[PDB]
Amino acid sequence: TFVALYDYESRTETDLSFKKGERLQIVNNTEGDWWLAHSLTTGRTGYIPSNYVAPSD
Amino acid sequence: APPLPPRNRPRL
Repeated sequence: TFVALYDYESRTETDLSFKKGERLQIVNNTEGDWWLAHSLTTGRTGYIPSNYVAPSD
Repeated sequence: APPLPPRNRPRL
């Protein structure tokens, strides 16, 4: 899993908004810099900027 | 915060 290093507010409807410290499951990471992620903290799913998160434990 | 990357290539 990954952790958010910054907050991120969605900029299109299918983005995922998240908070620093949130734990994320990366669901698709083959389409470019934006990854499809599922928040294990909120249960929501959407696209995220890959440079805002880092591998966690 | 980091610069946001350009959006991915849209798929057709």
